[PDB]
Formats: sequence, C-alpha cells, structure tokens
Amino acid sequence: PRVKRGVQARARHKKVLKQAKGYYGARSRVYRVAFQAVTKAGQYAYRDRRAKKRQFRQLWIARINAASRQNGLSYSRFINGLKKASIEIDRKILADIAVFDKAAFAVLVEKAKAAL
Amino acid sequence: MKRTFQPTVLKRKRTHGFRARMATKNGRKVINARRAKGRARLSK
Amino acid sequence: VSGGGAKPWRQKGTGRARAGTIRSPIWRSGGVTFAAKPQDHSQKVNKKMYRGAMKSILSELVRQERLIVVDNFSVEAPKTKELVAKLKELELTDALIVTSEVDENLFLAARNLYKVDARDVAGIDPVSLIAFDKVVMTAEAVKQVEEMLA
RNA sequence: GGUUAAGUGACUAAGCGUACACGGUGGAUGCCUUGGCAGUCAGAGGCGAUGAAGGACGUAUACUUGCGAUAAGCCCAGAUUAGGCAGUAAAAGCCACUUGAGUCUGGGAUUUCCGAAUGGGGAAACCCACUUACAUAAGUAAGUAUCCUGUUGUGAAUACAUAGCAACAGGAGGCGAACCGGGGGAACUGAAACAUCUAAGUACCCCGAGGAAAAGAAAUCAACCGAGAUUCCGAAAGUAGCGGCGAGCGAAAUUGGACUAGCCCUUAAGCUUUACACACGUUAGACGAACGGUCUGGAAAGGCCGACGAUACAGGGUGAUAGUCCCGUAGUUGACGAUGUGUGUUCAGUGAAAUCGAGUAGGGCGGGACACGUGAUAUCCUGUCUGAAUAUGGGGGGACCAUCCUCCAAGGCUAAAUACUACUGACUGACCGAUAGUGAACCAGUACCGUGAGGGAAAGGCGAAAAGAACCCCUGUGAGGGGAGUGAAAUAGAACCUGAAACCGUGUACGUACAAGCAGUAGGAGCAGGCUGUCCUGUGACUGCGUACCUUUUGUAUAAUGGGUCAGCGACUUAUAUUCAGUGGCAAGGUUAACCAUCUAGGGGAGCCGUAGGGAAACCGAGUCUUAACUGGGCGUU
RNA sequence: AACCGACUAAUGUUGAAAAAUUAGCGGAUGACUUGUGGCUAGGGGUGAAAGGCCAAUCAAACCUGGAGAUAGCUGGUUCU
RNA sequence: ACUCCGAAUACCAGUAAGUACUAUCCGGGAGACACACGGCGGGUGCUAACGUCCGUCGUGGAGAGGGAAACAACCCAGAC
RNA sequence: UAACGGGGCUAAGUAGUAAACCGAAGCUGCGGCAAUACUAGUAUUGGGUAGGGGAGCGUUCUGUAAGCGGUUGAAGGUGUGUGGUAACGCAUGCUGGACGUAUCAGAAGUGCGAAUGCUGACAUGAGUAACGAUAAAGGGGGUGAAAAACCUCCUCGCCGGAAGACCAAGGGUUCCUGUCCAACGUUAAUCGGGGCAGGGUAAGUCGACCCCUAAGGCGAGGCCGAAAGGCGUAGUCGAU
RNA sequence: GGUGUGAAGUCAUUGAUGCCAUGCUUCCAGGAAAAGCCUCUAAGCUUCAGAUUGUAAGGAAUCGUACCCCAAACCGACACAGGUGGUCGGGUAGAGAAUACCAAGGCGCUUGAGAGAACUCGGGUGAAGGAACUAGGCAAAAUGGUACCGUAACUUCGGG
RNA sequence: AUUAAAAACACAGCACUGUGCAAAAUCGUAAGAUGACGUAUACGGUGUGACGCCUGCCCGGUGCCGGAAGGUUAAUUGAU
RNA sequence: AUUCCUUGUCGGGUAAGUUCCGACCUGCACGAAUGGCGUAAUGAUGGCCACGCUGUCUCCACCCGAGACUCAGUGAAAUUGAAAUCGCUGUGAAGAUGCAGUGUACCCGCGGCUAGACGGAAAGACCCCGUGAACCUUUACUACAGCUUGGCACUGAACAUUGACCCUGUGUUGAUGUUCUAACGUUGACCCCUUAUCGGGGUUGCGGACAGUGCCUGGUGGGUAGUUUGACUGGGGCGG
Repeated sequence: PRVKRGVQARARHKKVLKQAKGYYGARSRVYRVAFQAVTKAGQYAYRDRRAKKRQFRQLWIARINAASRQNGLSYSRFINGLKKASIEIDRKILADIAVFDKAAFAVLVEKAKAAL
Repeated sequence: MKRTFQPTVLKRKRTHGFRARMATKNGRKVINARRAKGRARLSK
Repeated sequence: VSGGGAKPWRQKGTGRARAGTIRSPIWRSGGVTFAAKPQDHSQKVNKKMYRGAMKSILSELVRQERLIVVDNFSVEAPKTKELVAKLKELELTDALIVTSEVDENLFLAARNLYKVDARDVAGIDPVSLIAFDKVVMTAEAVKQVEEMLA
C-alpha cells in the first residue's frame, strides 16, 4: 500500500515550530531554521542547567563576602571559621541571611571569628 | 541575420509531405508510427 | 514510464542538477524506484502442521463449548426462513454448520444468512473454525473430521 | 511656599520585533472519483480491392459524437414502451402517448474525397484522361492499375518454333499490441585493463505466416535389460562437461507429470469446401420478494419501537449510513431472423513429393550448430572440391578398431497438451486515488517545442437541487462590491468542498533610537491581560554564557560543500538460490515438486536433506588413505 | 553607389541583437553576386583546407532504441 | 654499520596472594586499511617546518566539563 | 597601543614560609531512570563516529469488523490541557461537514532539511534597472467616466533610390464595418494587427491548372543485390 | 454628400538604365532543351475523311484573387535598431540610383513631465605646446573636387 | 558563420608520377556511374608556386621501379 | 618570421634607439621545388622613420544633446542557511562582521565609490588521479577491406618437346610450347523484340581455355577497426 506523508509530516514540523515561538524571523517561521534553533536552545539549556549551579554559588559567595567584610572578616576566613565552629549552613542560606537578617549574619561572623 | 528557417511550401511538401513519406519504406514506417502514436498530423 | 530517453540538458554548464531522464524517480511523473510487480504471497504449510493446527483448534472449540455436536442437521426446503428457525432451536445465530455432505437445501438456505455458513467436512478451514462463534457439527461429520485429521 | 543649584528621571517610535486576534495570498491535507493498474474466467483471434487502418470535407432549425449529397439518417424483421427529435445547450419548430413516437438487436440500402489506392498524374484529401454507351451540345454513366498463376488467341529475328503482344479467369498488395518460423545481426557491459570469451544469437533490421506457429511418428535412445513420434511442465543438477580451465557457460542418461495418434507415396489419415439434415449454443430481452410509526435533522437510508422478505444481505443509486424507496440481485423465462459449434450424410478439392528416396551418405578444405571455445572430439548443417554401398547393404552407439545391440537417411501429411492478447464481456484486488494511477480522470498524443524523425505537458471537486443571486444602491448602462433574496450553509457565490505552510496585511499588549557579533539560553526588573500574588499568560530593560546545520575530513565558526523559503514527492527493493539464527511442526527421520483435485483439504514419493567416512579413483568401509610395511602419520568413528 | 563582404575602434555584453549598431574599411564585369528548384548524409557528405561547415550543435549531426551502458568517483540516504 | 665491558627497562617462563568476566576456541554481522598533535627513542631534514618516515605511550579522531585570553591533539578530568 | 587578555600593578613581580579560600559535567549528598550480574534488593555499569546488538513509536492497507464510534458532528485544519525516557499518546474549544476505527495479528509505495534533488506556490534584490534607435513636438476643438498617446483643425519636425508605391515568397482574415477595453499593447487608451459580431475576394485575356521540356526524381519490363533494396530502358513527372 | 457640366487641352527643347535590340560589332570561356508553330511526305483513307479560306451559331471551364511584403502581418521566442528576391524613381543642385534640400506619398519610431549634480554615452570648441601619450599615433585631427601645370628612385616598360 | 583574414589556402607557371581506353582513379557488394560522349597537347595523383638567376653532394636507410640465378616459403600432394 | 649566449660587434638614425636600417659571420640550430637568392606591381599584411595633423598627452576647461536625479504609470534580474551584518591587534582548517581582548558606535534613508564580504556567474579549462572517454599517429598488438600469389572449380581438343612412372619402344599421368574452337569474354558490327545509346535473343567479327569469378592459400595491407601503452614518487614528468 502507498503511504502519503502529509498529515504526520505536518505534525512534526508543527511541533518544532511551536517550540520556536518567540524567536526572531525565520527562527520562528521556517522549519529548517527553527529546527536548528530549537536544537541549539536545548543544547544551551543543558549546559546552563549545569552552569546555573555555578553562577548562583558565585553570587552567594560574593554576597557573603560583602556581609562578612562589613562585619570585619574575609569570606575566606569566615568559611574556615564556620567549618572550625562546625556550622554547616550552606552558602545559599548564608547569603539569604546576609540580606534578610543582618544581625544573625553578624552573630555567625562573631562565632566564626572565635573559631579562627 | 539570416536564420535557419527559410520556409518554402514546395520544399516542405517535397521533403516532409505525405506523398514523400509514402514513397519510401522508411517514410511509411514514420507514417505508421505516427498513426500508431495517435498523431493528428501525420505529415507536413 | 513513457518517454524519458533523452537527457534533459547537458551534463555541464546550465547550472542545473545533473539529470539523465525526465522519468527519474526523483522527478515528478517519474518511476517508482522499486516498482511493485504481481506477487505470490502463498506460504507453504507442512501437512502435519496444518493438521496439528486443525486439531488444536477443534480441541479449543470443545473446551470453549463452541463445538455443538448434533445428531443431524437438515433443512427440508431451500428456505432461509426455515434455517433461521432451526438455528433458533439450537439458540445460535452465528454458526458454521459442518455436515458430511452439504445438501442443496441447506446450502441454499444459508446463502443469504450472514455469519451462517454450511460447510462439508472437506471444506472446513482453520480460519472458519475460529471465525464463527459456534461450530454445529453432525455426529457423522465429527467421525469424518477425525479420520481427515489423522 | 518660591527661586537657584545638584542629583534623578518617566512621557517620543520614523520605523522595527515578539505574541495574540482577524484576514489575504496559496492550494497542502482530508474526504471523494465518471480514470487508471494487475489479473482471473470466457469470447474472438484478424481487418482489407465487396476499397481497411486512419483521415479530409461535409451533414442538424465552433468543437465532440454519429452519419455520408438518402448525410445525428432511409428500409426491414424481431424485441421494447411513454416519451422523443445526439452532446455542449439553452431555446425553436415539432412528433408521439399502446404502438410505424422513439429506443434496442440483427440484416439490408445509401456510403463525397483521400488513403494499399488501382485509368494516368500528384505538393494526401487535387488535376487531367481514354474506351464504350448514351445524350446534343462541349454532358452523363460504366469500364480502364501492377504483378503472379492459368487459359485462349495472336505472333519476331530464320522454317518450324519460341520470345514478344493481347484477351480472359483466379489470386495478391495495405493495416494490426503480442505470440511464431525463418534471413541478417551489434555494442555498451562483464572479464575489476584487453584481444579468445561475455553481453548474445540479445537489441535492432528484413521476410513469411497462423490462430496459434514450430516440431513430429526413430537411419532415436539404451545397454545385452529394455524404451517407443512431437510439444510443454517437475526432478536428475548448477551434476557431467565446456572455459585466456579466467569471467563465465551448462547437458544427458534416467525419472515424475500434462497430452496423446498416427497416416500415406498401388495415393492414406487429416484438412478445406459443398449442401443436406439434425442436434447444440449465442445474439434485443421479460418477470423478479419484503417497512410502518416515531425522534434528530435542511434532508433519514441514522436513532427508538415494532414488523416483514431472503435459492434475492452481489453491487449501485436516492437530500446522511437502505435486505424491504429505486435500479438490480437469486431464481424463472425469451430469438422471427441471423450467427456459431458439433455430429453425421454428401460433394469438390487438397494432402501428393508419386512409386520408398545419389550428386545422396561419406570424404578433403573453410566455417557454423550442438552445454562442448577443435580439443583425443563423436553427431549435425554446408560455401568449396569430391563422392559410395545400395539388406549379401547402410546409419548410429562421443577419437579409432573388433564384437554385439539398435535403427533404415537421402519423399511426404498429422490433432492435443504449448505461446500470446491490441480487441469484446464478466468478475477480482492487504493495486492508485489527481505531484498518485496511464503521458492523458478534464475535448491529450492535445497545447507547446522542433525543418524533421521526434519530444511532449498543465489542467478533477459550488450545492441535495441552480434554488447560479429578481429588485435596490455605489460605479463607466464597467470591474468590484453592499443590501435584498436563495440555500442547512454564501469566509458553499461560480477567482466556488476542506482550505495547511511559506509569504503579505490591519488591530491590540509589551519592548525598542549610547547600542556591537549564530539572535538563543540561565537568570531577571518593569509593564499589560487574566485569575486571586512564594499564581497563569504575553512582552522582556539588564546580567552571565554562547562562532548555524549538513557534508567531507587529521582537523571546519570557517572565507570548504549544499540549501532563497514552504508544501508535496524523492533513496537498501523484488524474485530466485546458498548460508547462519530465532520460532514452530515432526523426528532417525523430515519433506513432497510438477500435476491431479469435489482446488488453502486430500491425493501425488519423482526427488532433496539427514542417516559414514576415507581415497584422485577403482574400491574399501567404522574405518580408510599413505607405504614394501608402518613404531607410524592424515582424515573419520563416538 | 546599389549589392557582397567584415580590417579598426567605440558602444553593447541581465544587449535593440544568442554576433548587432555607429564611424570609418575591402571587393564592386568577376575565381562576382543573387532568386527558384535540384543532388551529395554521418566515419558519411562538402571543404580555394579553418578540423571549417552539414538547421544558433560538430576531432564524428540529430532522433529513437540497446538503455536503468558502465561510474573502484562525487552527492544524497527520511522516526525514537 | 667498533667492543675488553655493560645497565635500567622490556620480553619469555615458573611459583604465589589479592583484584577483575579475563584469556582462549567455534560461528553470524561489520567497519577500517587518508590519520593528527603531544611526550619519549631515533632516521631524514638545518637535532628547520603545524616537515617527513619508524618505535612506543597519551589525547584527538569518536570526548563534553574546568584551566591554558581566544586555542581538535597541552594540563586537570571522562558528561545516565 | 598590539610581545601581562585589559585596567592597572613597585607588589597586583620573583623566591619562600604559615594558615585559608575559590575552582569542574571529578568526588560527595539528595531524588529518579536504565544495562548487566547476582541473591524486589545488592554490586558494578550507563561519553561516543564507523559499525554490531536490543527494544519501541507512528503511518497506509487486510482480518478481527455487517463489530465499535459518527450529522446530538467523522476525517482533516487550528488552539488548549494533559501523560510517557522518547518516537508520540490521550482529552478537549473552535473550524469542518462524512466518515473513522479499538484490540491483537498481518503486509508495506512506512517517516525527509539537505542530493547545484523534482513540481507548484511565495519571498529577497526593489518599487530598483528598464519602458527598444536623440526624426520632435506645440496648441485649439471634439468624443468620452477619463484624453500627452484616439478623432479633427492650424503650426512644427522627419523619410523621400524611402521610413513612398507595387509584386513574388512566406503568412493566413491580420482586410472593411459596428461594438467592447478584462487580458494582450512595456504607460493610459475612448485607440489597435486585441476580444466579439457582421461583411468582403466577381476573370476566355492576370496567375494557377494546362501543352512543353532543364537539372533532377520516379521508373513497366530489365540488370544487379542475403532480405530490405540499388541502378536503369521505354516512359512519366519535374520550372527557376 | 449627390449629380451636372465643365475651360484650355498646343509647341519647342531635353531625354532614359525604357524601346528598336533575341539587333549590330567584337571576343573566347563558344553561349538550354522540348513543345506550340511551318513544311514534307509514310502507313493509311480517296461520292469520304480530312485540308484551306470564309460565313453564322455557340463556347473558353476549374482553382487563386481580401490583407501584410525596406514588414507590428514573412524569418528572428517579443508590436525585436537584424534578415528578406523582383519592379517603379519626380524637382533643384550634382558625373550619379552618391549627397543636401524637397515632390508624390508616408511618418514623429506606444511611457510621459521636470531638473540641468557626479559619472557614462554621442558630439562642438579650445590658450601654450605638438606624439612628450601609448605595446602601438589606438582614437581623434588632417587630406579630400575639377581644369591646367608639374612629378623622383625604380620597372616586368604596363607601371610607379 | 560567432575572439585569428594572415606570412595560412588558391592561383597562373614548374616538375615528378600514374594512365593505351572495358584508362588510371573514385563511388558502389554488384549492376551501374563519374572520368568522358574525353583518348597521352588527354585524364588522375603528388609536390613546388608569377617572373629572373639558379636548383649542388649522397641510392647506405625507407619507398618505388627493374632483375631474376640461388636460398627461404602457403594451400596442395601424400613417400616413408 | 631562423642567433641560445644576446641589448653580439661595427656604422646609420635619436639628446638618448633591447625596436628599425646597413654591415660583419664563432650559421647554439640558413641552404637550394618541404625550393635558394632576387624581384616591378599589389596588400584593411608585419616592423621602423619623417612631414602634416591634432584633447593622444602636459592637463584638463567650457558647451550641446541622450542617460544618471525628481514626479506620475508600468515593472524585471543574477543572488539568498539565518542575521540584531563596526574598527584594531591577536586567535583559529593557518588572511575573522560573527572567537578573545579592546576601541569606537543614537535610529533610518537618498546620491555617489568599489576596498572586503576569499563578492555573483560556470561541480577548474591549469595540475594530478580514474586499471575513465574520444579522436589522431606509427616500423605498438590483433584483425579486416582492398590489392596481390598459387591450387582447385567453371575448363576443352590436337600436336611438339620433355619429366616421372608403367611395363614391353609402350602406355598412364605431369609440366612446357605451338596450334585450334566448342565453353567463356566482348564496353565491335548487323538483325529482331522495338517508336529503346537499357536488356534479351539471333547473326557475325575479334579474342579464347586466357581473362574473369567462387572456394582454399601465402604475401601486402594505419586504407579501416578494436585496443594496449605498469606502479612507487616529498605534485607529475625525467631519472631511479
């Protein structure tokens, strides 16, 4: 039997085109360009799911360093202090505390200083 | 510039006409071929 | 396909993709790369494998209570209406009716009935035994099927 | 509160982006098909000088179809019966209504011109004649080809004669898809080059048939037993062989089938004709079962309810999907006449070569065919040159010889089983469904291209019905549109089913005029819509990261290749054989092929594989081979 | 001069034109030029000879067929 | 292209522990037979070349991630 | 600039000592999936081209199926939601207007972004080049919905061995008239070689036909040739 | 529009490439064929048939005939700056069918309107210089008629 | 034909050579043709290229022409 | 039109001359009908010089027209993976809009220019490769046509000479020569078919077993045809 490809052929093309909504120009209109676009978006999305974890930790460390140095200790010394004090609060939390509860951060800094 | 088609009716008939085709075996082969193909025009 | 002798255009120079025939399978109106020709889809079945299957089927009919052995099954006139009645006595609408030999009357009475075939023991097939909801066999036909299938 | 200063900063969008909405373009998809494709079972297997195939030009109150100046017809006989005068295609003028309306079938009649084309000629569809009749005017009709065969006449060079010439009769000629026999006969290619060889006696050209053709009744095989023409099919068997022993080529004996038939040169069987019978079929056709209500809907064939037919539930149609509405179907019937077939019974032929085979068999030389390439090469055919015997004889049995066996060449005819299908009918499809299927679903071998041979398209779909939009309004008495009306539907309005994408617009939200690159991604403010702000949607300032895809490569962002985009189509198949694996059946067995068949059954055992190996082989054989023989050793045994 | 030709230049080169136009240039009673009709045809013709020409094509025309030649080469080869 | 000498390594074999689905054999299916750079030992070259030819190990090829500004082939390290 | 990646640095260089920290898809943690072993749990394993192996998705068609769903709305189209590791599935609004088809099997014209692929459509260049001889127009009037382009008048210019008038060829109605202006006409068009309808071609003397023949063609018999045919006599055609 | 009616209508000169002329002269390369036509007889027919001359009567069919032809109608895909055989050829000037300007007759070439940049094309002029340009005077510029005068080397005695 | 017009081709003249006519030569399997209704002052091939002065040496090679003695040598024949 | 070295050398011409003219002769590598050397005339022929002439040039300027530009109407094109399409230095499949660092940079047209987009166009013609192709060449290979040789056939008779063999001089064969006619040839003549330069038949002459053709056979045979003509290689060839 002879198979016509139309109906399924369109469904594939449409799937990709729907994933390419919002891209500029051909990249949202034309299957050949959109496909390439939706692939590279997936590639970037894979790479960035990893690199998100790096970017966020850099941000926290930068913020903790700011707060520690306002409380008279370097980031490097503060982490050592906390380690020596057996305080296992993550950088994500520390950095949250540095913004939202400055006093608590200072306590932790004072604890850290004592351990050093 | 002189182009290749310089028609005369007489030369068209004496070369490609029906009585010319019919005169020779191979001409008749052409007429039969064209008649088999279904050609409206067998000769020029 | 008709035509396709002449090379569409010269191999080099035109700027076009090289063609050799307007009836390439790439071209609209061209051949099928692998055009079908008439086939024989027949399969060998070994004689023992056919009989084995047939026995397996009859056995399964018995266990499923689809094989209905009757002493006899005859229709008096070639009348559909009569056969429908007889079937209703057996409380079966959809049934293969295997007799030793098919009477004209029973053959004629069964033609216009759908999902009612009258078959002689010779004419029973692996699919028909499966296809019909019940199989009404005359006891003679049973004994004939036994010899037929070994 | 004001002024000044400093800082800060919304509100611009010429344009552009994204998203959404609504459109346009376009014609995908889906559904559909009045056309194709492949078959099966039948038919018929030819048509043509009694003028074909195919055309030209005409023909009714442009083209297609029909017909031929008797021109969509005339006649006749059957059959049929309410409408008919072909279509586009309306009008118009008419005819008919139970049988001269008309239709269907058959058979007659008519049948321009061209075309084998045939009176001669010729640029096919035109031009011009002769003869004889007629006409009297300057016309009409008929006849008038060539060749072959035969028969009559005439009748040269020389008598005879023959040639020649004329008349008459009977044939033939052309066309056609395949099948068939014969005459000629490539190359690419393969051989990983190429010359023998292959491709291949293929393609192609030519001639000649016929419904088939051809072949055919042993100077055949076999093997000391036997068989009994030919053809076709299954095996033997990819075996024996052949082969730059390469590439490749490839039998028979024998055996299973299908079908069967032999008959004559002391004149046959058959074939053809002819009539007479009879059968026997075909050819127009006829009748042909059974359904209501209700619901949904534009419409009912659908649903619900209850019926009814079925030797009929093939199939098609009808406003959706119908056993019961229609056409059909099953079944039952029908042929005046005309055809075909088969039997006899006849006729007149043919077979036919007469009389059992001599320029023959055989030979030499050169070629060719046989599976066989000249090889140790039998056999066959024969261009050339030769040349027997003649049943006390001769041919063959694969160099050759002997013996033995078998057959009787140099004369013929012969059905069936076999091949094919352009054409007619019926039926079938895990065949296509408009880029497919035919090149061609449609006015297609057309348009178009070409001097020509030749090449060769595109192009289906309103609706159930045209109900195809009266009338009004804008406009050029336009195009186009808006109303009105039609319709179930008018974004079904003829640029007409569905109506994708590319592509182009209008509107709305958000962004965007200090900002540098594969245009995203992870994050993220603000704004706008919802829903009710650790929501959803759209947009996305700002930050990090980030040089398309494919191909080809050691290696490509590569400035290497390919792609303007979209849609559609576009590439590991099929047959056969070998092998391995999985699965199933059966198991030291397994399995049948053609063919038959009441036909997926069952028959059918020919054959194949397994069951033993060793050896070049004879042959031996659980062994064998090697060798004088193995202490052995090779392979095998299990 | 006509006519036949085609030496130079410029233009033109998606042309007005698949070979021209413009300005000049050669022959111009001859081995001239031209019309009509003939004949020669593909390993063939024809050539005052350029492998020139044989229908805008020529170190072997064009068409159809062998034919899907062959292509150790290049490209391309479709869902998870 | 000499050797009175002569290692490290490597290889061959044996014994032995522990770790490891390893080694081997017989079948079905391939693909590949253009390699590149880097280290080490060399030939060639100029102890030139992103040169060329071998040996051997690594990476690339067929391997992402981090480093080396950017950087197949370097350093670190193997992405369900 | 251009021989720190830049800023910039006299330490932010070089060497060293101490103790920190940053840093990967490495390791760990937490959740999940898979392969292979073992005994559902363990243990190991899961980068990958050529390539091998395994398991599936979807498409058309056949059976199942006169079943099942469908005008109370099929397929297709277009949104939305939802499910799975994926191919994809499911549901549903709108559109659409009649088909579709579970399940399990069966068979394939079964999946396209590439082939300077093929067909159609539609972009970009771009409202760009160009609108075909630089012989040349100006004006009044007319008709018309509209006049640079048609008609008309007055002027101007151009050809005049032609850009005039005839004929043959070749073409084939293009001729004339009315009407129309969609397409055609490189603009518009009232005009036209465009569309549509009607009309128009008158022969003893022109030409053809015809008589005659040239080159040459064909060619009864003939001669020659595997066949097809070739040549050629008598003839018969053949104008220029 | 229609009909109606209409003057003069001569002479001279010039003069074809048209006609006499298919002539004449001359040359060599030596100049269709066949029929119609005239004539002669043959076989054959001889009150004939025929022939000639004349006079009446009748015929002469058929097919083409439009239109385009230095082209928008043919050949060039185009309403294409090309190609396409023959005939006719007025005036002034002129040797002329050249050329210029005109006649008869026919056209203004089927996009227009503005503007007055670069640059391109086709032209005009140019101070001073004058081939310095360039591969090369390429291209331009220049010369250009008639009559008379006059004219070198060289030469095959023609030339030049 | 459409990038070469020339020094290239042709040419008159020259020379060699073939050719006795059913000519040579060429087209063609053949018939038949051309040559030629010609006949060596003709015809064909080859080269040279108006005209003037001239055109040397070499016959080993390879052609061609002639010579035949001998040697070698096919079909054929068929002695042994 | 030949000369490498080479712009030879000398002379002329010019301020200056690889060209030109004259001449020399160590002619790489002229040379006598592939003619040698001259040669009037001729040439859209090659080289060189001079006068005249000039926008050729110094070195352009101005002007007249047709485009270009603007308005109105019509409306192409090649090209195009997608583009949010900067410079520099560096990097990098080794010459960067796109990478790194950095510098610069508001958004968008229009007229111009062509440096880059290794811009467009044409699957590089160069070069190599393919056990590709074609056509051409020859003392490449193998064939074939044609030509030619002999044998046999169509094809015969007499003699004469002679060879072999045979017997007892004799025959049987073979050559060779002459003669002959009867096959065969005749593209001589005449007759007839027959109105015929074909053909056939008849007659006759001239030839005559020759020629010619078939089969076989040796030779010749680029006239023609099919083909072959290695690989490695610091491209390939040459060499090896």
